[PDB]
Amino acid sequence: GPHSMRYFETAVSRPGLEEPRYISVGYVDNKEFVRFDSDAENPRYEPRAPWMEQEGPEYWERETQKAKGQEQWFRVSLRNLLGYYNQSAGGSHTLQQMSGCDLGSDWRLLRGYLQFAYEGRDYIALNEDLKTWTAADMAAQITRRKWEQSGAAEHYKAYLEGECVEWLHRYLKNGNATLLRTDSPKAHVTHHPRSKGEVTLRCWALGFYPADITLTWQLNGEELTQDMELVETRPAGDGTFQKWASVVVPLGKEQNYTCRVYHEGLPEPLTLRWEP
Amino acid sequence: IQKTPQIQVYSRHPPENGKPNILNCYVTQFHPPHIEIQMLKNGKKIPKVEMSDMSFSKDWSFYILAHTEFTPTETDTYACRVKHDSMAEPKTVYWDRD
Amino acid sequence: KAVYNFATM
Repeated sequence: GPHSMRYFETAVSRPGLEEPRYISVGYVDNKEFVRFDSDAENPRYEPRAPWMEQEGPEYWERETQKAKGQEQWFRVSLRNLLGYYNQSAGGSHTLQQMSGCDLGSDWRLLRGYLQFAYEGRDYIALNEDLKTWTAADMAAQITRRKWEQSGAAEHYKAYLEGECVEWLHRYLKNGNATLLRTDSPKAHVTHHPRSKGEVTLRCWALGFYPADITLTWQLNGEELTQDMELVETRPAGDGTFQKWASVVVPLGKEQNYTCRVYHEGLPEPLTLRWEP
Repeated sequence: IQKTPQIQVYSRHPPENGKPNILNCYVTQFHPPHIEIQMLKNGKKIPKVEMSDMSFSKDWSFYILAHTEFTPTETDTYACRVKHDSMAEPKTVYWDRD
Repeated sequence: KAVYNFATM
């Protein structure tokens, strides 16, 4: 029942050309759905999921102009930050932005987001109150003030409580059979011959969606964090994710070792052992 | 002031010798977003390599997924070599079918 | 719908 939308904007300046590259990416429930890239031949927001092809030309023209506006905004900002941190010319710099809204299962606005980062580092953010700002760097205070004295917060607050919510609704409707899915985990275990009298047990979780998942190895006592080795959750490239966690076990003494897979689109945690 | 890249090399489907599959090189947690990613077969650069578009995580770090068609054999080894301002030298990580 | 910025930095 919980939903969300996010636009992750980025602008990078290189010693390169006279101008920044600006990329905007939109997500609904964590999946890319639109995209703008100033590097394209014909810079425009393009649909990124089939369900979006519904929006007529008016929609894409509008968003496109918004994009060009943002690009200008990032260009002036990149310029100012440069002065704020007294960085000279001939460097690379990044300015990033995340903004959007989160709705609970009842489709009501749970929280708005609007934070900026410079050089990968937090620069200024709009507090959940949608009224006050947080900015740690001494350099960021200049921006804080400017924005405070100019009512920026009211402006973003409005967007977050209004459009961000209202459109996400419209989007969620136009994509019910596409993004209402959870691809359940199909888990298995592999045996791997190790140091004499010790074998490695690998618990695999494949083709699940969304990415969030957890794996544990209960020697079935109740607990094992005993140098259990795993990997970050990864893209399979097909829309699903993969993961695995393993543990060193006495060859033979290895059925009393169970793996648990908690994933959401799953009735109950999955429970498995080894199986020829 | 950079964050050095984390690499993972793995196939999309469970490998099996002789069977067509796809090899991924997932590069995450890096900054700045400029990065060179190469995939290798027995040391040589694999010609046609797909690269997803630049994206970043809620923690501001960038990620890219590189992939290519490949057919694992018993003998060929594959790897991924990333080059990034955060590392004096390129990091290579080998594919381990297991 | 995309947000549109107010005061620049």
